[PDB]
Amino acid sequence: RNAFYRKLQNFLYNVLERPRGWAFIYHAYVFLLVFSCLVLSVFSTIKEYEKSSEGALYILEIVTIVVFGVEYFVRIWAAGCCCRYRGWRGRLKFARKPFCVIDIMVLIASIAVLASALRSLRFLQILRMIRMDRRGGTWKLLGSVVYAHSKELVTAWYIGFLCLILASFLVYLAEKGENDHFDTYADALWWGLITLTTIGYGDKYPQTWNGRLLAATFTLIGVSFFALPAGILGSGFALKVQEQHRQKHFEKRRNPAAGLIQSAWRFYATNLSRTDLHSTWQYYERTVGLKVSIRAVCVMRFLVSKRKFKESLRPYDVMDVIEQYSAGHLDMLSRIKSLQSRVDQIVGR
Amino acid sequence: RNAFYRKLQNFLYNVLERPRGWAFIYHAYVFLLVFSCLVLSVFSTIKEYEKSSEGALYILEIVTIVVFGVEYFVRIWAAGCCCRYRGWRGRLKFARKPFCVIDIMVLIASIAVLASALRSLRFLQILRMIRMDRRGGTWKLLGSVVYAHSKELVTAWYIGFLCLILASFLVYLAEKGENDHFDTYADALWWGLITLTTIGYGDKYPQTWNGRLLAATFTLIGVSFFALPAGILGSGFALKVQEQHRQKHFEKRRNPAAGLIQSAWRFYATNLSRTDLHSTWQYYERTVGLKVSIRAVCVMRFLVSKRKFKESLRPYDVMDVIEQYSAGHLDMLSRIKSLQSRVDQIVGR
Amino acid sequence: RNAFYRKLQNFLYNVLERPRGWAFIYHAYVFLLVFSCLVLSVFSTIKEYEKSSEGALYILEIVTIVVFGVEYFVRIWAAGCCCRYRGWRGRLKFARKPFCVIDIMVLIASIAVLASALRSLRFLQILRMIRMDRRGGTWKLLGSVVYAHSKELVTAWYIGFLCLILASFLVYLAEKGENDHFDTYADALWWGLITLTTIGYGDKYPQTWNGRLLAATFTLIGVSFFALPAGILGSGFALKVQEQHRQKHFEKRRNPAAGLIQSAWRFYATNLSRTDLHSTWQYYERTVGLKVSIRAVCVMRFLVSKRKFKESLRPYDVMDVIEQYSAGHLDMLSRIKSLQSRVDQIVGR
Amino acid sequence: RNAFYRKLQNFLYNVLERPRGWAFIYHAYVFLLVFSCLVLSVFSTIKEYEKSSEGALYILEIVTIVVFGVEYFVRIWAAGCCCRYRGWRGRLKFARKPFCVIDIMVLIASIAVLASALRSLRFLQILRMIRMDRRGGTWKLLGSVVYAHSKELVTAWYIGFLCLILASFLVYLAEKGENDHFDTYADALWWGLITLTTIGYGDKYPQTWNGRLLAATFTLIGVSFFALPAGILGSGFALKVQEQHRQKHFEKRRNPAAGLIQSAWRFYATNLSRTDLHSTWQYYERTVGLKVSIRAVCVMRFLVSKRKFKESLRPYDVMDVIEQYSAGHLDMLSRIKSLQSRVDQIVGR
Amino acid sequence: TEEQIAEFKEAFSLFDKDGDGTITTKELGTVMRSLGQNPTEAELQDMINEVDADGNGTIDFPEFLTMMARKMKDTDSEEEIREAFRVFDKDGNGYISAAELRHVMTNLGEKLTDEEVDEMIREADIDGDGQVNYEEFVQMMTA
Amino acid sequence: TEEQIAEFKEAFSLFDKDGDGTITTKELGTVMRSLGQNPTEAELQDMINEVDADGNGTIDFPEFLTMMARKMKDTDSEEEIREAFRVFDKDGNGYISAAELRHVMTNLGEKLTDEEVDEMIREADIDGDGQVNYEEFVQMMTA
Amino acid sequence: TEEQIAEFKEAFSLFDKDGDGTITTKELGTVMRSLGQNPTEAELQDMINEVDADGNGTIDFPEFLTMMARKMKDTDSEEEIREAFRVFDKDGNGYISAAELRHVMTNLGEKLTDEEVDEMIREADIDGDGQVNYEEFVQMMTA
Amino acid sequence: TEEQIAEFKEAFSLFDKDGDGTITTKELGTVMRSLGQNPTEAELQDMINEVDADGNGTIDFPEFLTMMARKMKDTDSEEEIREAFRVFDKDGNGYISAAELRHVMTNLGEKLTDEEVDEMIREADIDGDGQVNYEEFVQMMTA
Ligand SMILES: O=C(Nc1ccc(Cl)nc1)c1ccc(F)cc1
Ligand SMILES: O=C(Nc1ccc(Cl)nc1)c1ccc(F)cc1
Ligand SMILES: O=C(Nc1ccc(Cl)nc1)c1ccc(F)cc1
Ligand SMILES: O=C(Nc1ccc(Cl)nc1)c1ccc(F)cc1
Repeated sequence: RNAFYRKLQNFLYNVLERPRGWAFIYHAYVFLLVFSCLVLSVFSTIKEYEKSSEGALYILEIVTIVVFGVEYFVRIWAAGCCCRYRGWRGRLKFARKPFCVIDIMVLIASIAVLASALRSLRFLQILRMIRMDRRGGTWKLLGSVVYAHSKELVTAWYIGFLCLILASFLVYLAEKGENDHFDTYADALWWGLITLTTIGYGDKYPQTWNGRLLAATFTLIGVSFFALPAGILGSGFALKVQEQHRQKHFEKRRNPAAGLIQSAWRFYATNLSRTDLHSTWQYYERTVGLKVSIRAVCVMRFLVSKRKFKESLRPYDVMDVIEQYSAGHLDMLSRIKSLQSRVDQIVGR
Repeated sequence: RNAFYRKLQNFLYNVLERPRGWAFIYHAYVFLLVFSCLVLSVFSTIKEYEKSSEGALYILEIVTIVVFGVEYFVRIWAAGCCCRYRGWRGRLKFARKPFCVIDIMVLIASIAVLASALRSLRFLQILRMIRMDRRGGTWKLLGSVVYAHSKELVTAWYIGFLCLILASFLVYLAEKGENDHFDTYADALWWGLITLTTIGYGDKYPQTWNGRLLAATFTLIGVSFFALPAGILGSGFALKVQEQHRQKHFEKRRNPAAGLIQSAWRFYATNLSRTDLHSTWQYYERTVGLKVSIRAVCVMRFLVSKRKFKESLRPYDVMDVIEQYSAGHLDMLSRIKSLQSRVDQIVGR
Repeated sequence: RNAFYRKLQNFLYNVLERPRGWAFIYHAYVFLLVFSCLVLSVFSTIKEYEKSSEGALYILEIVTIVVFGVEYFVRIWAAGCCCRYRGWRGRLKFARKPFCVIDIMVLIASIAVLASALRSLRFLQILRMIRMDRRGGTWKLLGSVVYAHSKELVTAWYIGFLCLILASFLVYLAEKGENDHFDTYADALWWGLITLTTIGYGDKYPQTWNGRLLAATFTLIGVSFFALPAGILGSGFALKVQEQHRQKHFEKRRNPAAGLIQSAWRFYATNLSRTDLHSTWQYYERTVGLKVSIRAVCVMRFLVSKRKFKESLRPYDVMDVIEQYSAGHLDMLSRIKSLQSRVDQIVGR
Repeated sequence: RNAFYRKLQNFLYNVLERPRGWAFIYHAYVFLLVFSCLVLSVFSTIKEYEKSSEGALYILEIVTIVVFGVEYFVRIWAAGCCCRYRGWRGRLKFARKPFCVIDIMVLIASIAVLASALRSLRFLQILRMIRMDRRGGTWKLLGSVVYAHSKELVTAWYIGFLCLILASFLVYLAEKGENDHFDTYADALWWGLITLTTIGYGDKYPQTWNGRLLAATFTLIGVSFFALPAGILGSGFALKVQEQHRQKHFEKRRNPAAGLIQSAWRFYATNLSRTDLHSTWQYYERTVGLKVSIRAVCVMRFLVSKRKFKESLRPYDVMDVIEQYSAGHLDMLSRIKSLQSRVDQIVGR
Repeated sequence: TEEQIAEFKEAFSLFDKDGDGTITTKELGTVMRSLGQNPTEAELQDMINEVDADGNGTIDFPEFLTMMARKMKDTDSEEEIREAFRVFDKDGNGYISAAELRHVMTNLGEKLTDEEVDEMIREADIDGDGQVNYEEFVQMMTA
Repeated sequence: TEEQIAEFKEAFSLFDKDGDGTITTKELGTVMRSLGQNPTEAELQDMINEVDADGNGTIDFPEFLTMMARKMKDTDSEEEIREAFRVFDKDGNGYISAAELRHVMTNLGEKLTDEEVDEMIREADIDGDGQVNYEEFVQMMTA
Repeated sequence: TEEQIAEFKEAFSLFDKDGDGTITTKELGTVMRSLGQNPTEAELQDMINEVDADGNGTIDFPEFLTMMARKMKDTDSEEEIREAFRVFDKDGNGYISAAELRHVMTNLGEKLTDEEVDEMIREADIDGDGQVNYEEFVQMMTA
Repeated sequence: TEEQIAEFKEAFSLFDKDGDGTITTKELGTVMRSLGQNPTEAELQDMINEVDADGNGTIDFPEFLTMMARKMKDTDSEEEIREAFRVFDKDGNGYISAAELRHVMTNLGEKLTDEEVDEMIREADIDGDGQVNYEEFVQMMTA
């Protein structure tokens, strides 16, 4: 009942939170609804389908905000499913989550439209679209790889950009007088830009034999340069996914995890909050201010277990490779030196 | 004769099945015929070459379905070349193969055309084209790499897609009034979409100084974003092919294969189906319910050989690397500890 | 004189042959001349610069064929700089080199023009352009990587190609009646093809709301698919260059090279062609049919040296890694087993 | 005061020199100013915004050159912050830095404009833009990767380029008469070039069934070929960044650095320039021409420390891998041979 | 059948050294040593895991009968067996010299004798050419 | 409190073998050996680094009191503790068999006894099914 | 020739210790030991594989005569020999100091003496400058 | 100068144990052993290579004088020295605690004593704060 009531609250909490495969599909369907509403608004923009528009979009939008507040209340009431939020105050601080905060704000504004407006409407639909990723891990992942590749990325853009300018300048001289297309330097700016970007509107382009001559050269340069950053970031992702799978291959931290938790429960038992617990109390008294001795001994040991666990939490593929590599070699060294010492101790006999 | 008859049936079976280099070329030529028929239908669409069309396409199509049923009967009659299908019932269950099933169905429909129709005809030619890959390993390979790269792929599309929307919105405001091109928001949707996709029809494009200004910025972003997934999947393929070649470098499973087969034949000899076989029977009686002793001993041993083989079937490059890596180091450890123990046993002498 | 005459012939031979940095630049300048002649012919195509054309192109072409035959005679006369070709017959067989053969043939045809023609002229300039790479190692390198990536390459093209067909079919139904652009199915074939290829002529394109709707979907698919093989082959090259540099890091074959040459010169000394040579003869007589004993012993030993060298010629990065990896581990095993055996021999004392 | 005066000079020197994160942002803002000035000149090109132009650009340009000379004087006066430049002569040789040289030259020319001109103005703004990267490490990085990939790069361009020519030739024959677009061979040159470059102006294109037929084939080839070098250089960058991070993982040179500096200070103490220093003098006299003995001993030792440090400065990932790999194996070999020798020495007892 | 179950029960008690209704690893060690072989604790434990389905660590008679009543055709070993033969089929054709099959089978790991491998050649090398048509044999057996 | 500080001072002198106002690694070695455990110099040094904030190499009473006055909720060990349990939660659900939790906890590294792990199951496996709702437990403790 | 075949037969019996028409690895071990060298079983087996074409494990007289009747020009060792010299030609020019060629040749693996390497310099370093024109020598010999 | 050359000649004979106009590695071993240090053959050989320019294997007086007449400013060790200090400058600022500089310098490899490293701090840590302005010092010395 009440106990099972709470357990359902917590389970459903992480249901609304990261689901494994099932509720992930559920939120997917949520996205389906919202995205469709977007597209319908898209057709709403045209007057030739207006009368066939308002009913679906209007009622569906209503439904959307309904399920919005639904999941919202589930979130908020399931905020005590963690440790911090509880009763009314802690979960209130949970509401202090700026994600939750602005979510509720936009929520009520969506309510406000219940009674230029359509333009804001479109913008609203955008914003709700941003709502898609809660944790926004996408952005973190991208910025990760980007800042990882900051230097070469910038050198790519900068260099080819210079190629843009020089190209446009020479072409400007070559065809400014001959062709109306290219009359101001800003003209060739626009043209060369879309040129090296492989877009090719075609509204303007050289017709001077001299222009086309120099162009093709600069084409073979610029197009490659601008396509650089695409392929760079692409292969970067592919690698980093491989290596992430590799560390998924190698964790090894079970040992520090065990000792961590062991010293932890040692503290919890030594923790005077529960002296009726005696298994670890009896253990400490039988493994020999005796109370603070057992407690403080566990505190110091469990603290070193904390650091040893955390440090052990990130053993990496070539990291572990070289550490045990040097280790095994140096180990063999100590082993063989012990072998020499042992035999030579026998030599004096 | 009949024996050689059957052996030819089985050989030709895997002939129709995966060929190494030779029949692969044969089925290639098959594909040549079918593809050509497609293209001829392509020219069939135009009336300016109709009279020069029907003869070749008509008769060739006939020939095609001929060889279709030919290879089909070879497949079906060579279905007993495996173990399951035999006589009439097992090979019947072979016909229960949905590939074979729908193949025969479309086969007879192709017969049906022997007596809007051309539209279905084209569709038929498509479907027969799908027939190209029997096992469809292509699709499995792709979906493999894709799901391997699910997260970063989705973040790519999602992010740049947002860039699309924001770009289109701002441009809509910038040039909706000034340029007829951009009149409805859906207009700029279409335009910005084909813009960031590097297609560049050019039928619409900005002419507001303000539009072009903001555009070029968004260009430098969007084009890169959309080209991302191409390069990502590309490098993914290149890597995975390298690593597949690497495991092609490292199998090592000959030992478990041998012991597997050894315990297997131990069972087969112990298998009372053939007691006239005595080499392994004499072996078991000479290597010492004695019958069930030899049999059950082989069953338990050969079963562990099954699992040891299967487990050994997938030793991987860095997998074997780190396992023997830790192994060799820990081994050295046991070796040196034995060295210390041995010398120190000598120390007390 | 004559000796230095021959040495210059041989040196200049490999001068014309693979040069390190210097003559490579020389042949580069050669390419500069030929390429320029091409471009001048390019301008020759137009009548508006004809009179300003014939002199340069005509005389320069003459000069070109001059240096052509020049390098050719240097090649042929320096054909004895190798071992096979010599005097007149062996170098004649050198002329049997089909590269040299067709080179001389086209050479004389170029002479033939000394007295539709211009069209063949252009074609000639193409062919001489093909002459650029003598060994054609480019083609071998490419085909290498391609066949290395045969499967995934083909699956890429095939799959996206199917996407092409399906896309074109649906669009054909969507806009065939509404838009003149798309009247025959072959029309949409052409359009969708250039569409997914990111070319975007723009002469035809959808205008049906329904068409554009379905298109954008198929766009997001097709464009990626067709860009696949580019990025694939690109990263393939980058990898293979890295690994080639890696094996450039690891050769190790100096030991088999030495022993190879050693047994070789052992044979050469034992080789009765030169019995006045006695250092290795005295060596064999002092290291003890005694003649055939020393000779045949060297033949057998030097032959095993041949195979051991050749086999040792290709030790690879992870190849050597795992071989010495297993080796060191198994070695340690033999070492520790010897350690146990040695101590336990002492145990019985 | 004066001491703190000098220390500020030196610190600010490397402030103007490579800053870590903070002044890097400062120079960024500098770039912001200069780039903006560029764009404003861009709008300056058009007469429709002229009157709204001169004030900002004029005064801002003035400000720019102001801060230019500001940072310049900071550079020059902080030139003694290194070792070489000092007083007036050494820092003068610092002015001999061609970067500084031409910087000052263009500096005064910018002053010259204080009193066709605008065209040179634009060019000036370009040049100042080149000023962005002082060390120009960008160019070195690029050329590095390029020359690393010289062969495959050239084979890519060359091959596809040939594809260009052959394609254009055949198309020329196919549509030269039928289509005005393609009248001269140079026409198809231009067209095919922009075709395989995925630009697709669309001003010209085939309309012969025969042309389009052959085209699509050549399309599927050429487009891939030209996109090659983009993806190649991209993945090249991604790799090289990974490996650079790897060597960032592995330096190990602390040991040679210490011994290097140790022998260095040994020399400095032995260096008779400071005999009042006695810690290392007392060390040398207590660790036993005795003066030149201690000095020359340190010179020889410290010199070997120089080379050992420098050689140790570049231990590489697979380099260290294989060296200690062979090392550990051969070490184990020496260790086990010593084990056999030791036990067998005991065997004769 | 009742005959098979009762006979497997008698053999089980033979293997069931401690008589706890299951076969413990130490029973397995001593029994294999009685047959001459020295099975490690890991090997006997793997044998239990192969036979033990409930996961008790000791092979009860139910697991033993389930293992015993299975046949090679009751093993689904066709792909597995042909995989092995293809590993030992270097050329991929579907044949390997029975000499080499003896050389590895009777001389790899838990190797067998010449007589057992000779009967293997007889039952495997269907045409008796030394080149065992290993997929035909694996089909005739594994089916 | 004054009681806690004075009692920690008495225990500190117990640990402060040399009485220099700090606990030296050799004090730690001998004290742990008195309790039966043999702490290496690296372990005792790590203990100092855990407790020692000033970085002297010997644990003064201030660092000891700062360590002692902290609670599991005063540890920020929630993400850490649930990370550990998830590593030992192979399926990721939020439960692992208390048997296996005993098998690794009481049998990994600085392992504990059956009685301590049994009380761990009692306080951890909230519903007492063997499957410890480890995040509920880590929340109830680490908070 | 008949002289060469009969003389190779006499030397073969010298090498053919057991006289089975082939040379066994143990013949090879004892013969090399008689010459002073200690050839391992792998080395003698490799010698057989070099000489043995039928693949019997023992070098019959046919294989010995086929090996013996071949010359360096009958070896196709030109690319191989120049590859080796280029490996030992660090600069790639086509010359290496005959001193270093002695230092590695006479001091690598199955090394030779100073006199043999000196005659190598005489026959190899055609101009006698120490820098052996190794491709000229490999052409004069391997051809 | 003539004084420096004659004094280097006297010290050279001191080092030139065999008196062949060059210093052999065995001279180096015995001389270093006389000073107390045990230089390996590789170390003395590296010393020769550092000093030996002609590449004879023994340090003649010319190479010794060329090495000796060079100064730290005559070493081009500025980038090298600041590279080292930056490796031992973890934060990159241009300062490291002279304590740690003692801890590694006097306690790494061919380590020095506390007095030598203290004078190093005095000459290096220009402001004498423990944080040696290592680039200022390397400039004042290496220049
Ligand atoms: O979900 C909503 N906003 C939002 C935005 C961004 C993120 Cl990241 N999360 C949530 C929302 C709910 C109800 C409503 F009426 C209006 C908006
Ligand atoms: O091959 C045929 N269909 C098919 C389709 C897909 C796949 Cl994967 N395999 C086979 C076929 C044969 C004869 C006929 F008359 C019509 C069609
Ligand atoms: O070089 C020539 N042909 C050629 C073609 C291809 C290759 Cl791969 N090598 C050589 C050539 C020389 C003289 C001349 F008059 C005409 C042609
Ligand atoms: O910075 C300037 N030129 C420059 C160019 C390139 C590089 Cl790499 N560095 C500097 C500059 C300063 C003052 C001025 F009035 C005009 C120009």
